[PDB]
Amino acid sequence: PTRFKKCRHQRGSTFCGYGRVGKHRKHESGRGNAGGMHHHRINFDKYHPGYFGKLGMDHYHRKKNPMWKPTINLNNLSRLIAAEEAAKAAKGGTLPVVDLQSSGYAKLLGNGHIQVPCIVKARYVSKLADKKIRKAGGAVVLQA
Amino acid sequence: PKGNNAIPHVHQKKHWNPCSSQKGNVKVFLNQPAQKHRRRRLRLLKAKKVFPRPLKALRPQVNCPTVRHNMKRRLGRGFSPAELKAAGLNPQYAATIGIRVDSRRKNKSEEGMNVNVQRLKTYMSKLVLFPMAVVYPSAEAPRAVSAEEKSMCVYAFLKKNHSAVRFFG
RNA sequence: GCGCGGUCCGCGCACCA
RNA sequence: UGAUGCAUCCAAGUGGUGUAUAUCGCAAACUGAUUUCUGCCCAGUGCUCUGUCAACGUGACGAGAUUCACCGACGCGCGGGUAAACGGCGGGCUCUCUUAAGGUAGCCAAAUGCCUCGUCUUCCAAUUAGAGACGCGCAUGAAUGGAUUAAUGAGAUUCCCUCUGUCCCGAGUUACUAUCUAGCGAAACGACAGUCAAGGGAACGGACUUGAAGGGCUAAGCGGGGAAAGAAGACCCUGUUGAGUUUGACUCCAGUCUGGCUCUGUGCGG
RNA sequence: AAGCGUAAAAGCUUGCUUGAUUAACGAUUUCCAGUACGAAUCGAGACUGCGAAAGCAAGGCCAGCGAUCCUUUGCGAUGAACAAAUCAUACCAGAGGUGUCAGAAUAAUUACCACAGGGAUAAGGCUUGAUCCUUCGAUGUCGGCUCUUCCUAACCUAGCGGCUAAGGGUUGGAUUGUUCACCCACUGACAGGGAACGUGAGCUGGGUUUAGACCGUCGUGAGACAGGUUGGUUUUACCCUACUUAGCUGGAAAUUGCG
RNA sequence: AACGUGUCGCGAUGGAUGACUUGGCUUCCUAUUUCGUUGAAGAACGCAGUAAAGUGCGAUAAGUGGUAUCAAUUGCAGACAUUC
RNA sequence: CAGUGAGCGGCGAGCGAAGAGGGAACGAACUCGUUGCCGAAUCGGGUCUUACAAGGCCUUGAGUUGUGGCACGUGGUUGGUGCAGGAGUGGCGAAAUUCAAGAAAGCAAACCCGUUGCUGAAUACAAUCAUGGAGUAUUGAGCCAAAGAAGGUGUUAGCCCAUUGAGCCAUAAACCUGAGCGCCUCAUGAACUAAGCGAGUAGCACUGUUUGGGAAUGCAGUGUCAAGUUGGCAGGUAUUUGUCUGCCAAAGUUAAAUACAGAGUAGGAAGACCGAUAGCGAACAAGUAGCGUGAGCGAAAGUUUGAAAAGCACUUUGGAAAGAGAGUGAAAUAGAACCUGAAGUCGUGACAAAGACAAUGGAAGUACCUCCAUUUCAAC
RNA sequence: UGUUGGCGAUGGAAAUGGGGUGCCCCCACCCGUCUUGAAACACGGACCAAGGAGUCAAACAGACGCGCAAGGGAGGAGAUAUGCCAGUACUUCUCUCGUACUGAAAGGGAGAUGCAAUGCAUCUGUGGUGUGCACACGUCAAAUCCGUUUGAUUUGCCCAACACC
RNA sequence: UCGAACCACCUAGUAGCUGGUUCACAUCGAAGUUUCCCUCAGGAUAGCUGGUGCUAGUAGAAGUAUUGUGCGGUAAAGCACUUUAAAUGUGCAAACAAACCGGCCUUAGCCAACUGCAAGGCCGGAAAGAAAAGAAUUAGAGGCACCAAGUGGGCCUUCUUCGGUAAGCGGAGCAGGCGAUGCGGAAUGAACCGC
RNA sequence: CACCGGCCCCGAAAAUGGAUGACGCUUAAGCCCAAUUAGUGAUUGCCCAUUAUUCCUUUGGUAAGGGCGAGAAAGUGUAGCCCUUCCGAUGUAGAUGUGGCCUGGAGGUUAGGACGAAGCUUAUGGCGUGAGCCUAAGAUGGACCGGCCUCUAGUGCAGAUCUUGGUUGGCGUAGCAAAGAUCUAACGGAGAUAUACUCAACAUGCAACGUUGGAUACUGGAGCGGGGAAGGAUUUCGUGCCAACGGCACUCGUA
Ligand SMILES: [K+]
Ligand SMILES: [K+]
Ligand SMILES: [K+]
Ligand SMILES: [Mg+2]
Ligand SMILES: [Mg+2]
Ligand SMILES: [Mg+2]
Ligand SMILES: [Mg+2]
Ligand SMILES: [Mg+2]
Ligand SMILES: [Mg+2]
Ligand SMILES: [Mg+2]
Ligand SMILES: [Mg+2]
Ligand SMILES: [Mg+2]
Ligand SMILES: [Mg+2]
Ligand SMILES: [Mg+2]
Ligand SMILES: [Mg+2]
Ligand SMILES: [Mg+2]
Ligand SMILES: [Mg+2]
Ligand SMILES: [Mg+2]
Ligand SMILES: [Mg+2]
Ligand SMILES: [Mg+2]
Ligand SMILES: [Mg+2]
Ligand SMILES: [Mg+2]
Ligand SMILES: [Mg+2]
Ligand SMILES: [Mg+2]
Ligand SMILES: [Mg+2]
Ligand SMILES: [Mg+2]
Ligand SMILES: [Mg+2]
Ligand SMILES: [Mg+2]
Ligand SMILES: [Mg+2]
Ligand SMILES: [Mg+2]
Ligand SMILES: [Mg+2]
Ligand SMILES: [Mg+2]
Ligand SMILES: [Mg+2]
Ligand SMILES: [Mg+2]
Ligand SMILES: [Mg+2]
Ligand SMILES: [Mg+2]
Ligand SMILES: [Mg+2]
Ligand SMILES: [Mg+2]
Ligand SMILES: [Mg+2]
Ligand SMILES: [Mg+2]
Ligand SMILES: [Mg+2]
Ligand SMILES: [Mg+2]
Ligand code: NA
Ligand code: NA
Ligand code: NA
Ligand code: NA
Ligand code: NA
Ligand code: NA
Ligand code: NA
Ligand code: NA
Ligand code: NA
Ligand code: NA
Ligand code: NA
Ligand code: NA
Ligand code: NA
Ligand code: NA
Ligand code: NA
Repeated sequence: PTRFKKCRHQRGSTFCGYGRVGKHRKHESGRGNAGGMHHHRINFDKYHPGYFGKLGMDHYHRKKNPMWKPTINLNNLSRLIAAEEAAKAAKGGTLPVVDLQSSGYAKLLGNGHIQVPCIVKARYVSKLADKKIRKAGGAVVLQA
Repeated sequence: PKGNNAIPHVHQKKHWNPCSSQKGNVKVFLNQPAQKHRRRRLRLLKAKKVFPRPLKALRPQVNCPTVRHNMKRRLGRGFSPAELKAAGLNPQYAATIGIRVDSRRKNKSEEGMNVNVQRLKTYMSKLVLFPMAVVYPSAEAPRAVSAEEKSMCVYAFLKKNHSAVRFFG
């Protein structure tokens, strides 16, 4: 809305908040990111360390679909089980089955304490996750 | 006095804006509801004209290609000649009785071929000739942990299989 | 930096920190 | 420069100009009638004649991409010529060295001499002027032409005779204006205004401080002030602003020359 | 270079040596934004040197040096359908350099000249040439002619015994654009100064200062010369005030009160 | 005195404001939708009882024919309705 | 996907895509050359069938230096004759007050009482005398609505007019009626009758350009110039050597979904837009009048009097323009470009003073005026 | 907080405030600008009307308002109310930002306690210490209408947050 | 119209330079300085200022004294630069996350050893909570963040001064002013006197 | 006798007439000290600030208390819910706040108008610190429009050598001066011989125009003569007319 802007508060004041000594002029420092090495060096070096240079190897035709690999944690595993099966679950008997690749995940990581034993089907798994789930009472089955 | 802002990359340094000297390069969407209405009206008219034939022809079911979409299914372009032969149909006759045909597809495994043959047979059963969704595999039911599953870990198997290819040759 | 001649001196040639 | 030419236009072609020509011709430069002369220098830079390297080609290493070596034209380098080519003509009897040579015949305080109103003679009562002589000439000089010259010049300078209101030193007259009337009728300019002395002040006030004048309204003049009008100072400086021109500035492009391949065939020899 | 420091030494001689090495991204000082670079201080680990030993030493105390990208050397993953050998690339540590040294790859001339600005800056006041306060959307520049006024530190004239006195005077000619200077002649005498270095809508235009052209010296050149020479548009008052003359008419509570 | 100054009532010169709007600008949609040697687009000259411009038309020239409609057109003139 | 943990870039300023996924569209697919088998069965021209037939008859004209064909009961798309419907287009086609009152104005405190009560009889007015538009308004009753929709009409209209529903009439050819329906002619679908796949091409070298394309993404010029299914091309880092995967260049046609960034024809619908110095340059005889040798440049300007011309007959002064009367009209203070009619400037009448301190300005009083407001009047 | 006079008897009145013009005493440099400094001999400045200058889009951030929350939200498109209606009502799938980072890369990938030294066992739970709202338990002052307040402090747990591990 | 004609267009070319920039009250209120820049008529950066807050309101306070304890080589003094050495200055401390006095636990940290020293904790005690000797005072709430403007030409005076003959001249140190500000006085004056 | 201080004089010379601020002052109205009504006896001679003290009013707080015959709302901000109390108040560049003011349009709500809307005028007052709002009168106008809550934007002018249109002083002014020059009578024409009267007439209708006759001059054969090209395109001719144009005038005209 134009009625809330600062220019409506400034009608009658000649300079509009820019001063009589240093006026409001077109481009007093250059256009764009000009001068990042000469006269804007302090700004660049103190707020954006690492802007200039090269690092690492190249990869000419990157495709992200072969690189798809999302992750989920043991203490988060309960989002993928329905409430009734979670209540019915108990170590030593019949456990719920979780399909990570159908739920949208690829790798199982092992942070935290597992809140319910279950059988997990995953493409990948880590050492700690495998060990912890085996101790809890569930199991992990590799899929493709 | 530029403080702590991002470094901008707004990319607007060609003559896209129409002014007294420039024609511009812009595209607005102010005809969106009108065009949507027109499309719907055309579809209703076409269905009325081609009645009693269905408006959209029969299509197969295929798997999505990459490793990110491996687990999903959608509609394909047309049925392959192997599937048509296994259903006992001529391609040129199927094209007239309302089935889409695609002679480029390959049929590299038996499961997809079975699914499409079943689709064709259902359609042929339900079709009447005047004289002149996709299916996902079923979820697994709850079970119990076995002795081997309790005893051994799968991480070592995964890692050894990865190392075989990584350091093979 | 390079070919020559008699460490140097003469030629004729090359130049993205 | 003898036409297969020299100079040269055009994006191009069986294209164009000097050339409807043909060395008593055509093209490109310099000096500037006649008369008299035109001195010395080829070191520099030009212009001209007589080892090094590009493409290509050949051989060797290698599985191969490669790599190495040899060959390879002008040009450059070396050596001659050339000053009516650009230009130069000093320094310490000599001798030298600079870098090649050291200002010849002439001319001059000149439209070229700083010092300088040079020194001498002449011209006037008196001449920083003029003329004639003299030359250690800041810094004259030979087709970057030197010296001289009758006739000619809306060229630049000095003197003499004649003549005169240029002057001593101004006076009188005429026509048209200005001046007044009838008719007709603008512009420029325009913060507001408009009497002085001293003081202080962005250091030269109409307006402020303290004094001193000043009744209002008018006609013809005048050029002291209004730091009067005219035009975003053309001098000087600034800007990471221009343009014209030059070159032995950086980076390039036509034009000219040179080599290879291609156009490209047939026989006899070495 | 200079300062500080040092006597069985930090100086001199001498014997053995290479702590001038490596040092897990340890912390800190100086500059400072509490950023880097250069330099320096306190340390931990390895392998060592000298010494009987405690100890001392990771150069010569304190000035002597350098980013990204690129090239190159040493050390120890990739080339995406798969495999081998070359080749290229990557992570880490150095070297090749930016002296305008927190780091573009850079010659002149314009008098034929241009634009945006600047009294932030050159060509009346202060000090005594200096300075840079006003003026760059402009305050017309030397000399002469013409005309008025003022000063005194008195040239003549006038009084005194060197003093008083600014009242009235202070000339015309040759050469030169001159101011100044010099010379001839008259005179009682041929004094010195201020007024925006008085005075250009008062004049003149000889000088200086544009474009044309010649010379000397300078430059390879285009061109330059507080060197010489010749030729080169001088605009407007009819407004207000000042001044000079020329007319009409109110007014003493200086227009009113009868004050 | 006159000229000048100031305030109020009335009047001139001038053409703002408000109200109005057969115009512009912008956005959408539909289709038996795309000129010319069978002479186009453009350009010129003419045509009415009265007719300069504009509009329409072309020596059949402010229009001829056919359909539909139904009594005008109008500045002034002039002259089949069961539709001439 | 993606302003991208791709990539290009004095690796600076900056630039910059593709595969996959959800969708729109979709009856979407076909034709030559080559190989094999036929070999004029083909084309043009005359002529006859209603016929410049995809038909018959005839023709050396073209063509064997190869036109054409074939393969791994139905036809309205052969032609000639007839006659139907639908859509589209154009005409026709609907209700209800010119109702009553000439103060034609009010009050009775959410609703009801109220279909009822009570409020003046007016003449005011105008710096003695005369003078002073049109009812879509007000108030009360009453109707129509499958129509309240916006325009016209002398002021604000559902009822005064127009418009709109159902529903009728007419309609060369084209479009739809799976094939619209017949007849003649002609075609034709179902039952009997061995090798092969596009040469100055792809590639390679040099040079130039273009790309995000990086030991080279696409293209162009010259030099050079292949292979044969065993083969060739592509798999985003160059070379040589083995595998694997996808596809078969160097010939052709093809609807829909998409653009219309200063087009056009016929026909429509709109807007939190502008409101005559705005919006197109142009609301008007506007690309006009005018300017320039020319290429070109290019305005100003609402006729907005009034409801209706009723647009001032007649008297009279003047050469006339005009003035003074009279008249039309609700208004002439609406008199011809004539609605309203501002500021600035000027004339005139009355008044106030005083211009020897430029004016303007501030603070505080007073003299005179005041078409202004408020208060009081016999109790404060 | 009363008392005594004047004017005012319904007018062309009286009074009190506004407004207008003149006069007297006092005060008072011309506006806008740039500048250390303007009344300036520093620039712009005859009068009036109408017009006339921080806006639209796109990327990011901080503060404030609103919805949902380990999840939030599309977009494009479709379906039928729907055939006035460019609006409103409804929607599968997907996509995107986030819940996990790190390495040049091949790649790897985060709980506590006890006992031991890809180990074993339990799982109602802040990894520890210092400084730390409110609440709970005690104690002491001041004031008090005696009912309680206003303060201080001790101990327990300490929420948010900061410092050291 | 010529040291590169005219017409239309790219083009509203770019400008660190000049000019302009439209209503009122209220609460607050500057800087001409630092570092880097082909930087010097301009930027970025810190300081000065505004807005928004967070947190356990007197807390980890101070442009000022007192007491205790350190640093210094200027004025003056002296001499054939230097011992001697001020006045004005400047660092630290002055009882509640501190420190004190005796258990215990842990560590190799040091030492020939430890119950010695070092370091981190637990437990218990004392406490004019800081007396008396001139023996502080406060218009005395401590700490922590986020977002952003203008400014980056200064000038005058008191004392101290370097250059310059001097100067209404150039360059610095400390503080106060003007700029940004009137009012009352010095007859008048940016800066003097009072406020 | 020498020196050594207080006041005064000499040393001490400029350009428009002039400056203790001016007049003036000398038993000071000058200079250096010292008093406050004078040896009489307690305490302050008097004049002038935007300062100090105190009183009234406004406005804002890092605000502090109380309440919930006309009156009271559990409350940031108003015509403030009501009452009491204390402290501050200037400011360029700059920041922020405001139940702060104003303009064109949209969604709602409440209203006005032919018994007179918008617009316009003002010695029309009232209210507000202010931006502004409201009433009155029109001897103005003739058809539309106000308040409140939200939404929206081409939203506020004194100056830019600002843009377009109108006006204005200068001002009845500067000027309308080359090319020699006209006079007279009679006709024509509204262009006159134009009077309140007295009055013979002048002193009270001026100035200027066309045609014809006469007079006087000029051009002077390289002519203000008679024909043509380029350029122009009806300016040619007759009859009328005289608004505008022919920079004065017209009865006349290339109008
Ligand atoms: K030579
Ligand atoms: K002078
Ligand atoms: K030379
Ligand atoms: Mg690299
Ligand atoms: Mg900054
Ligand atoms: Mg800053
Ligand atoms: Mg244009
Ligand atoms: Mg002479
Ligand atoms: Mg010679
Ligand atoms: Mg001659
Ligand atoms: Mg200038
Ligand atoms: Mg020793
Ligand atoms: Mg060193
Ligand atoms: Mg050293
Ligand atoms: Mg000087
Ligand atoms: Mg001269
Ligand atoms: Mg040179
Ligand atoms: Mg009198
Ligand atoms: Mg009088
Ligand atoms: Mg064939
Ligand atoms: Mg080829
Ligand atoms: Mg490119
Ligand atoms: Mg092929
Ligand atoms: Mg217009
Ligand atoms: Mg009118
Ligand atoms: Mg994260
Ligand atoms: Mg010319
Ligand atoms: Mg303040
Ligand atoms: Mg001393
Ligand atoms: Mg300033
Ligand atoms: Mg204030
Ligand atoms: Mg301000
Ligand atoms: Mg608008
Ligand atoms: Mg008035
Ligand atoms: Mg605007
Ligand atoms: Mg005159
Ligand atoms: Mg005259
Ligand atoms: Mg004249
Ligand atoms: Mg004659
Ligand atoms: Mg003659
Ligand atoms: Mg005339
Ligand atoms: Mg005639
Ligand atoms: Na600035
Ligand atoms: Na001589
Ligand atoms: Na005069
Ligand atoms: Na470190
Ligand atoms: Na200056
Ligand atoms: Na590009
Ligand atoms: Na009736
Ligand atoms: Na300005
Ligand atoms: Na000023
Ligand atoms: Na400036
Ligand atoms: Na600044
Ligand atoms: Na500045
Ligand atoms: Na005095
Ligand atoms: Na205006
Ligand atoms: Na004459």
